[PDB]
Amino acid sequence: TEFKAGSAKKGATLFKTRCLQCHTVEKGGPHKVGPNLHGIFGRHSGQAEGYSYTDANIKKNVLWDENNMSEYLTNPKKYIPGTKMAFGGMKKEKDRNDLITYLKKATE
Ligand code: HEC
Repeated sequence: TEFKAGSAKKGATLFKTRCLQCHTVEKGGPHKVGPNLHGIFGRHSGQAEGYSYTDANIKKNVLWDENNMSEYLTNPKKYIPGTKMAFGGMKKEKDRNDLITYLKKATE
């Protein structure tokens, strides 16, 4: 309801510049500092196997959807206190609409 589709292309580049240092999105891509994100939409938090999540992420048990994700990306630490995801956040909803739009396509 509060997530509007943006530019997948724009979102692709946001990812490269803000998420690529610690994550992969491809099916068969490895975990790095952060878990590979393929198929994240529809799954709950802390369920990628072979990855050592914090107690926080796990217990938060977030069901990932375009909407939740938006709030998460605004300020991960405020959303999941104790998370070791060291990203400050994405304040512009347009920047977030663009990235989730990319994510929504590339992690499927
Ligand atoms: C390293 C400096 C990171 C950057 C940059 C980004 N993320 Fe990340 N993320 C990182 C870690 C170590 C973890 C695991 C957290 C824990 O507490 O165990 C995460 C987690 C996520 C999640 C949750 C995944 C789950 O399976 O529940 C998501 C949805 C996620 N990361 C997405 C993501 C995006 C889109 C980013 C770019 C804007 C990004 N993160 C940055 C480490 C790092």
